[PDB]
Amino acid sequence: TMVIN
Amino acid sequence: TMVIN
Amino acid sequence: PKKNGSHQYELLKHAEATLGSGNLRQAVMLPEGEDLNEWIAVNTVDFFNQINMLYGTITEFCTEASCPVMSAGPRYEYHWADGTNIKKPIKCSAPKYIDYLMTWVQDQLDDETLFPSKIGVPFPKNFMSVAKTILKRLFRVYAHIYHQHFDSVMQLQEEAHLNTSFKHFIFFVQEFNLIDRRELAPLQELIEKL
Amino acid sequence: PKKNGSHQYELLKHAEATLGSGNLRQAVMLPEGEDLNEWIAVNTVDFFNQINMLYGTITEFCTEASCPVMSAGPRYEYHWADGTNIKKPIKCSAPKYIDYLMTWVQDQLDDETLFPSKIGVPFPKNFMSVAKTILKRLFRVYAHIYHQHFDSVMQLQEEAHLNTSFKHFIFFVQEFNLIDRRELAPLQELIEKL
Ligand SMILES: [Zn+2]
Ligand SMILES: [Zn+2]
Repeated sequence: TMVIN
Repeated sequence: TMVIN
Repeated sequence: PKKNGSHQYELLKHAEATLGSGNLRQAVMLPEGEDLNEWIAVNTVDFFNQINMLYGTITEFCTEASCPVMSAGPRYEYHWADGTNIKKPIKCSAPKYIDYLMTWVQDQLDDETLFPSKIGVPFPKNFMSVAKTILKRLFRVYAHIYHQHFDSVMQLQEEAHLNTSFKHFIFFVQEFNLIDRRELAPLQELIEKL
Repeated sequence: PKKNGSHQYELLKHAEATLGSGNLRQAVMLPEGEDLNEWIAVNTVDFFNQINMLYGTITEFCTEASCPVMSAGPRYEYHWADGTNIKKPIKCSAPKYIDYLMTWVQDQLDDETLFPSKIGVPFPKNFMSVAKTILKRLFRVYAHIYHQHFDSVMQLQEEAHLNTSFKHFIFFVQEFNLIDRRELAPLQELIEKL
């Protein structure tokens, strides 16, 4: 649900 | 409507 | 328990949110490019709701017994008259007077020639007069609660609720010239400290 | 255009008025003797309404074109999943995601086993979990507006509206421990200044 680079 | 003493 | 509204609903939420800065003289001012009548109408409704709930908290302490008259202090006494149903002011109890008063404000709020719900319909040319009469009469509900019932207001903890809503009320009517000094005389001492 | 309500309606007006002191860490605290679930439920609804209207002001600038993803900054990207209809998170546009998100929050608000309208019915034992999920997901709408659309927020003058509502939002979730630091990371710089 929450993706980070 | 508005009375004062 | 209520939820999604436009366009005067954003205005209401706009005004409610912007108070959170604590500077009420700025958040009370007309937003750029907003209709003056609609900005006063939106806040007049919210004031009516607020003072309706504030008086509702102390409603068990305000009776035909302890309040045979409408009073802000011993110096000021209010007798009820509106347009037609009651022309000559009539002496009644503070609970009954506020019932006359709040039922009357509701009637204007539900009049679409006065407060039109369609977003494109102009407020009437006399709207400013009608709104001044509403707010000057709702102020008296603050005045009666402060003078008579403030001890009940502190038994419940509503005192912050009432003072913040009253501070917002005074700064709003002052900004837009909505009430005469002669009407605010009962709370004038408190008004000068705010 | 709305008017008289009880008892969670006084609570909502209570919270809205008490912000006018400008000290939001005090007005956010649970009033003495008030149900914790009801105080969070009342503010969660108001937050939903506020952010619904804030996003509604900029809704013409947030499109499938300029926002092919849900983004708070380039570092953070949100893919939508709830319980069942969507289990595995799905990549979609920021307008479509917020539509999924706000329609989902509404569904919980309209669930009386979650947010009961009868004043005597206890909130469910898991209510705290359900409310944390709502607020953590509504925060992301602040985050997307701040990172992407803040220029539109200042073309309209909503910036005070949004910052006051966001300050109230952060101080509320912080008081009651409603959101993890890992979720507030996108606005962490702004959060530290508030
Ligand atoms: Zn009384
Ligand atoms: Zn966008």
